[PDB]
Amino acid sequence: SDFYLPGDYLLGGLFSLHAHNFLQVPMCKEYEVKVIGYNLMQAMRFAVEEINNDSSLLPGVLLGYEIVDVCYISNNVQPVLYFLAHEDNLLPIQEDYSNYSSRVVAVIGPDNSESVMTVANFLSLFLLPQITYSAISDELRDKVRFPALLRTTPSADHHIEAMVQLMLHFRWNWIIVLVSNDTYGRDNGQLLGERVARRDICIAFQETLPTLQPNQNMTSEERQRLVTIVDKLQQSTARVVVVFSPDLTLYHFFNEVLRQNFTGAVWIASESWAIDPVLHNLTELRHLGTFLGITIQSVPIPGFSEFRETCNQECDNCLNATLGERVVYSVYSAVYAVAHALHSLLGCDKSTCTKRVVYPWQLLEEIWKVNFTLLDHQIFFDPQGDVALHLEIVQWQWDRSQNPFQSVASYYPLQRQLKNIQDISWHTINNTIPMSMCSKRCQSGQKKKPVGIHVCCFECIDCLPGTFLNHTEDEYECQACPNNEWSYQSETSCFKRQLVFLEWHEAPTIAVALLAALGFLSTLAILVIFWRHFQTPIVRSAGGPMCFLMLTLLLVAYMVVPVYVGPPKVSTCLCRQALFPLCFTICISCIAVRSFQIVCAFKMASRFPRAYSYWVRYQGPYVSMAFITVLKMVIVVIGMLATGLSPTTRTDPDDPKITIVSCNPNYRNSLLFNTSLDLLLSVVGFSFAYMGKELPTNYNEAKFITLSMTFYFTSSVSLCTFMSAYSGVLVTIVDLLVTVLNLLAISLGYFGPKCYMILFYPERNTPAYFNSMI
Amino acid sequence: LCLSQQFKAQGDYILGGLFPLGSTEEATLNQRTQPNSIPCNRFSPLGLFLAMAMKMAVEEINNGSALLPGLRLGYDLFDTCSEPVVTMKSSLMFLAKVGSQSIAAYCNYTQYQPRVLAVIGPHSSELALITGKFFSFFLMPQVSYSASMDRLSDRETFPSFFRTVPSDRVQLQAVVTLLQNFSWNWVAALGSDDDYGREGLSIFSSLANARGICIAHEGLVPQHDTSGQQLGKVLDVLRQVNQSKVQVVVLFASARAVYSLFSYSIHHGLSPKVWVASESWLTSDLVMTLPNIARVGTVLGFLQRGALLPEFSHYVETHLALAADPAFCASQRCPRCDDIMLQNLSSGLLQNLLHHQIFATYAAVYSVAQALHNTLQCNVSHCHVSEHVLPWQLLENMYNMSFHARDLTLQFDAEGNVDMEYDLKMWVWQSPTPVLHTVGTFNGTLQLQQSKMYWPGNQVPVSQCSRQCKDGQVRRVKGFHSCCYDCVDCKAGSYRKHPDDFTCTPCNQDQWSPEKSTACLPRRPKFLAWGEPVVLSLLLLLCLVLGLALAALGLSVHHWDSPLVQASGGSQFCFGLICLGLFCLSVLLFPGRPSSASCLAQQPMAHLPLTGCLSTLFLQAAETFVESELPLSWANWLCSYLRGLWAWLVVLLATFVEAALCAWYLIAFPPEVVTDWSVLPTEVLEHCHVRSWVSLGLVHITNAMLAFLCFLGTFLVQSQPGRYNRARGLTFAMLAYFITWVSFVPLLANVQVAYQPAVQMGAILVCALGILVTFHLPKCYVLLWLPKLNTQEFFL
Repeated sequence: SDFYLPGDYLLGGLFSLHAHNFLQVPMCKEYEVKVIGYNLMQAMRFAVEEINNDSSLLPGVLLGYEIVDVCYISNNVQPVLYFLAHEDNLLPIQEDYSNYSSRVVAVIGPDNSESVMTVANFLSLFLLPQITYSAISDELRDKVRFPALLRTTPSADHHIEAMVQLMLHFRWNWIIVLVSNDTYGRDNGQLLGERVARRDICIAFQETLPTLQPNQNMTSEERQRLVTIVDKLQQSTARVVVVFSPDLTLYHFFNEVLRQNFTGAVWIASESWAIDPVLHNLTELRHLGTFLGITIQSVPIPGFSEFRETCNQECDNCLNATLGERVVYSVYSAVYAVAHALHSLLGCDKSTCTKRVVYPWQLLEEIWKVNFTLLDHQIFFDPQGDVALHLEIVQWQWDRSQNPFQSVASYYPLQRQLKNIQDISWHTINNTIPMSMCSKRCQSGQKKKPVGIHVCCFECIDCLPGTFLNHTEDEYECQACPNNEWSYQSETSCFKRQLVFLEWHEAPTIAVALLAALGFLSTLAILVIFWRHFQTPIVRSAGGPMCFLMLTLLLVAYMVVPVYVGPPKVSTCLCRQALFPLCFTICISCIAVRSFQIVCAFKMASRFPRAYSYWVRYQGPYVSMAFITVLKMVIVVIGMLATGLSPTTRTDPDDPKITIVSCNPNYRNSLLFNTSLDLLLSVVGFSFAYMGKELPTNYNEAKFITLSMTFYFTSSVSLCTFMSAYSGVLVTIVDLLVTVLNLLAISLGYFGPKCYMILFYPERNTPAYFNSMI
Repeated sequence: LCLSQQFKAQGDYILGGLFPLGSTEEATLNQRTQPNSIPCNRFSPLGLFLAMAMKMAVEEINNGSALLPGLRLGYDLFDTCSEPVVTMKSSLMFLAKVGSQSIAAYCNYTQYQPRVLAVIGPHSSELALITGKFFSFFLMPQVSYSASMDRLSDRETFPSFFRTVPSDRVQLQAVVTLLQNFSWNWVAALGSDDDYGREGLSIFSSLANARGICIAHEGLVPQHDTSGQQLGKVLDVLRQVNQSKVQVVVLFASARAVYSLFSYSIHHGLSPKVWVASESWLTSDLVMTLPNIARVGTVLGFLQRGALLPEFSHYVETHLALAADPAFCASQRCPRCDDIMLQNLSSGLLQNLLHHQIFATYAAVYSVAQALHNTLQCNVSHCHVSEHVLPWQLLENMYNMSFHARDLTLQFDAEGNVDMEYDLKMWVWQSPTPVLHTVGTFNGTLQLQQSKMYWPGNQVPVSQCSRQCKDGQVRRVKGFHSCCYDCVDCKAGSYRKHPDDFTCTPCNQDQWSPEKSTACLPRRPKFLAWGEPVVLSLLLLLCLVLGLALAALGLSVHHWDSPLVQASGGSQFCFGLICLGLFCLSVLLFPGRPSSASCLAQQPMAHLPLTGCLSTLFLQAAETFVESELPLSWANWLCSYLRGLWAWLVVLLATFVEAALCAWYLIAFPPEVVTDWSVLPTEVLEHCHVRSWVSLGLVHITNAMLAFLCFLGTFLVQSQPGRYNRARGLTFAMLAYFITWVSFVPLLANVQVAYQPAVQMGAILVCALGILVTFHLPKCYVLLWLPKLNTQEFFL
C-alpha cells in the first residue's frame, strides 16, 4: 500500500481517515470514511516526495514514512508501540534511552487534543519529537508536562483574542456564550471568561448545550432543553452570541432556533464549526442574522491540486469516498520542519551529507532551532512550541459565484492584533453596525448607579443642585459645589452666586433714608424748641431731663439707616440685633409709665393708698423703666447668643442666583419674642390712656398717647401680617421702613403737638392758661 | 532498616502495585531535554502506609482458606514518584514478557503474556488517567484506591479501570441534595484551577442547573500565592461573592487552593459564609494551621464511611520491628525507605484521620483476589487449576461480582465504581481546635439529623432568590445562567407597561397611578363646583347678609322722611348701603369652572363697590370729627361745604382712584387661569393663579387707608347724653374690618391649595356682615323698637 515508503530516515504519521462486548475490539475500517483525512495524508505524502525531489535540502538522503489511520480516539497505543520498536516488533525497557534508536525519528501527530495528550505522554519518556497540526488546546504549552510536543498552529489563546478584538472594534459590550459539554467547549468558555472581564466586556449569560447527534430522533427532555435555551436567547437584550461547539451537534440547535422564529443576532463561530459546509447549506439560516467565524488563514500549496487528484495501513474506499485547505499548510510545514531539522542535525551541505544514525532527542534539540521561509511564509517555533500562522475572520455568504466564506479580517499573532477589517454586510436595514450594549450612555450631568453584578449594568441619574459631574474625576458620585457656587441640577459645572443687601442706589433705600433724615431733624428741632422754653409750664409738666434724654436717644436711634444699609460688619450686626432696639424701647416704656401716672396712679392713691405710699417711696416709675429695660437686655442677648454675632446668609426663595445676607436668620421667631413684650407695653399704655381719655392735667396728654400707640400697634401688626406671606429680599428693607415709621410715630405723634402749641398757640405758655386746668 | 527488600514476594499469581512511596525535590522539575532517569530522592509515610496495607491484605488472603486455597498469591511494588515519566517506565515492566526485558507490539491483546495478574492503581487522578488509557489496550484490570475523578467512569475509554472509592458525581449529588433540603437556591460555586476543581465545577453546575438551583457566580481560584496577580484574582473572587449578596458557598477544591483562598479571606475582612467543603480538603490538617478560623463561618461536607482496621497500626509496627533484623538479608524499588526508623513513623501519623485510603487499598486487594477466586471456579478448598489465568480473562469475571472486605460487602457497579456511603461532618468552634461533629448521613438520600445542628445563633442561615415576580412587579434576571430574577415594585407615578425586564414606565401627564400598579388612571379636574358642602354654607350666608342689607334699605326707604336717615347721611347713606349689597354679590364670580373673564374681573368687581361703600362711612367719620375736634370758626364752614355735591365728588374721586389702580393691577400684575397636573395627588387643579400675594395690595391700599382714617376720626370722640353717638358704630365697623382682613392673609397663606377661593369668598362675606352688624343694624333696631327717639334734637 501507499501508507509506507522506505528511506534512510522515517517519519511517523497519524491521520483520522475514519471516525466493542468490550473484548471484541473493533477494527479501524469498520467506520465511515472522512475526506479531510485523505487531504491531510496526501499533504504529508506530497511534502515528503517534494523534499526527496529537492536535491538542495537532503542531498543523497531519502525520507520515508509510516502512516497509520488512527480513528480519532480509539485504537491509540498500538501506533506508538509500532513506531517505538527497535527492530521488527520489539521494544526494550531500560532506565536510560540516550543511546536508543527507534524505528521512526519524528511523529506527525493526531488532531484531537485528547489523542495528542494521550500520544504525548507515551512519547515523552523517550523525547521522540511530535508535531501536531490542529490541536488548539492551550494546555499543550506546558513543556514541563509535554517536553516532546510542538505545533504548527496558534493555540486557543489567539482565537479567543481574535474574538475579543472583533468585539472591541465594533464596540459590542454585552454578549451571550453557548458551549458544548465537551472539554473543548468548557475550556474555551472559561478562557473567554478570563479574557473578557479583563477588557471591560461582560457576558450576559452562559449555558451548556445538550450533546445531541444529527442522525437520531430527539427525546422530549432534549427538545425542552433546546426550547429553554432559545427562550433565554429571545428574552435577553444581548445579540452577540458566541458558540463553542463541534459542528455535528449544532444542526438540531439551529433547526430549533429557526422553528422558534428567532432573528437579529450576530453569531461568532469558533474554529470547530466556522467553515462547516453542512451548516452553511442549511437553507434558511440566512434569515437569522450575521454569521462570523474565526479560522486559520488558507495558504495555497502550488503543486497540491494535481497531486491530490499488517493492519491499520490500508484502505479500500478512500478515493471514491473523496470523489481541508486551511490545515494542509500546517501539515506541509510540519514535514518541512522535520526535514530542515534533520538537515541541520546531519551537519549537511549540498553533496556533503554524512549518514549518521540519529537519536530522536538530538533531532528534537534541533527541531526547536529551525528558522526558514516556506511558500512565502516564515516558520519558526516559539519557546512555548507554536508556529506563528495568521488567522482570519470569515463572513458566511450565500452567493455561490464567489467562495462560500468571505474573509473580512486578518489577525497577526506576533503583532497580536486584528488588522485591515473590511466591509461586513450586516443584516440591519442599512448596514448600520448591529449594536448590543446593556445600557444607554449618560447624558450631560448624569451620574451612574450600578445595577446587579455586571459592570455594564447601571442607571443614569441627574446630579442634584449643589453638585456637578466631572468626567476627569469620577462618574459614580457627584462632585460638590464650592461654598460660594451652585448648579442647575444636571450640569457639568458650577456657577457663581451673588450676595444681596441694602444699598443707597435703590429707590426705596434712599427714600427710607430721606424719611429717617426728616425724622432726625424734626426730633432735633423739637429738642431745641423745648430747651428754649425750659421755663414754661408745658416743659415743666411734660419736659425736663426725661424728655431731654428721650429725644437724645430717639435722634441717635434715627441714625439706624447708615448701620442697616451697606455691606454688613460684625459690630454693626451686634448694633442692629441689640443696641438700636434697646435704646428705642425705653422711650416707649417712659410713655407707658406716664400713662400710669396720669390716671392709674390716682386710682392707686385712692383705692390702695398703702401701695401708693410704697410706689412713691421706692421711686416707682424710674425703677419700672429700668426693670423693663434690663428685661429687654436679657431678651435681646439670649436671642443673639443663640443665633450669632456675625452676619448670616440665606437662600432666595425662587431665584437661584441670589444669596441674601442679613442679621437674625430666625426672623419670625425673634420678631415675635421682641414685639411680644414691646406690644404688651404698648397695649397697657394705650388702655391706661384710654381710661384717662380726656384727662387734661398734662396738656391733654392722653389723646396723643392714644394716637402714637395706635400708630405703633397697627404698624407692628401689619409687619407681623406681612411676614406671614413673604420671604424675599424686601423683608429687611420693610423691617427698616417699619422701624423708621415707629421712630416717626413716637417723635412726631407724642412731642409734636406740644411744640405746635408752643409755636402757634403761645398764650398756652402762660401760667394763667395752665392754672385753668387746676 | 530492611524496608525496601520487603516489596516483593513470589507466587503462582502476582499483583502489581503503584504507590506514592518516592518523590523528588523541586530542583528536579526543570524542563527536560535528555532522556535520562529521574533522581527519586525523598520518602513519604503515606506511601509506606498504603504499601503496608496491601501487604497486610495479601498476607491475610494467603493465611485463610476462604480465598484461593492451595495457591500462593504474590506481589511486588513500584513507586510512582508522583511523576508520569517514572510511572510509565515502571508500568511498562508489568506488561513486558515474563522472564525477559522487552515488550512486543502485537496488534491485539490476546497475544501478550504480562507478568502480573492485576494492578492496584495509582493515587492521583492525573496518573490514573495516564495509566488507565495505557492499560486499557491490554485489557488488564486496574483498581485505584484514591482516584475519584468522574472522567474515569467512561467505559469507552477506560474499559478495564475500577476503583474502591466513590466518584465525584456521587459526592456532588449529595451536596446538591443538601442545598435542596435547606432551600438554599442561591449560591456561589468555586473550584480550584487544577483539573479536579474544573471538573468538579463542571459536575456540580450540571446537577444544580438540572435541579433548579441558581448559581450566582462560578469561577476558579488559583493554586499559587506568589505574585500580585493572584492576590488580585482572589480579591476579585471576594468581590464577586460580596456584590452578589450570597451567603452559601460551595468550594470544590484541592487543599492548597483552599488554604490560599482562606488565608486572604481572613485578611480582607469579608463577612462569615456557609462553606460546603469537599472530601479533598475537609480533612484539613493543613487548614487547621490558620491564625483564625471562627470568622470564616460554618464548614460542612460529606465524608466517607469506610470500615476501620484496628489491627493495622500493630501490623505496621510489628513489620517495622522485624525489618531491623539483619537475618532477613541472607534470603532498588525505593532506596529511601531503608533510612526510616519507627520514630519517624509514629502512631500519631496513623491517627491522622488516612484510614479511608488504607481501607480502600485493603478492599482493592480483596476485590482482585475474589475475582480470581471466581475465575478459578473454586470449590471449598479446591481451585480449578487446569489453567493459568491471563488478565483479559479475569476482566469478564470482575464486573458481575460482589466481594467482602473486613466485615463489609461491596460490588463494582455497571461502570466500575462502588456504592459506598457518607457522613455529613461539620465544624464547631468552641474548643481550642475545631471539632468534627457528625450531623447527618447520605446513602442515596439525605438522612439529616437536624436537631443536632449547631448553627451560629440558633437558626438556619439562608440565601434565596425569587423564582417568579408578582403580577404588579417588573422582572430583572440575575445569575451565571439566567435562572432567576430580582423584583422591582412599580412606584406611584409609574406602571408595568410591558414585561420590560429592566425598568418601569413613567405615568402619563393626564393620569396617575398608585404603588404596585399595573396601569394608570386618569386624574379628574378639581375646582369649587356649585353645591360643595362647605360652599353651600357660604351660599346661605350670602343670602343672609344680603337680606340684612336689603331689609335695612327697605326700612330706610319706608321711613325716608324721618331725621334718623338724613342724620345718617341721607342719599349718601342709601347709596353706600346699596353698594354694600352689590359688594356681597361679587362672591359668585369665584365658584364654578374658572374662566379668563372672571379670573381678571374678580378683584376689581369685589373692591370697587366696597370702596364706594367705605367712602360714605369715611365721610360720616369726617362729620363726627369736624363736629367735635376742630375750631368752630372754620369747622362750620367745612361742615356746610363738604356736605352735598362735594360728597358725591369724594365718592367719584375714590371710585376713580380705585379704578385706576385696578387697571394698573390688570396690566402690571394680572392673574391667569392655570391648570396644574402636579400639585394634587389624583386630580388636576383649575385655579386663578396670582403671581405673588404681595402684588394684591394695589386694590387694598385704598380701602385700608379709608378705613384707617375713619378709625382715627372716630376713636377719640365722645358725646353728651340724650344724643345719638355715631362714634361707637363707626368705631366698631372699622375695627371689624381690620380684624377680618388681618385674619384674611394668614389663612390664605396656609389653607390647602384647592380651597383657596373659598377663603376669599368668606372674607368678603364676613367683612360685609361686620359692617352691616355694626353701622346699620343698631340704627334699624332703634328705628323699629324705639322710634320715639327719632328726632332732630336727638340725632342732630
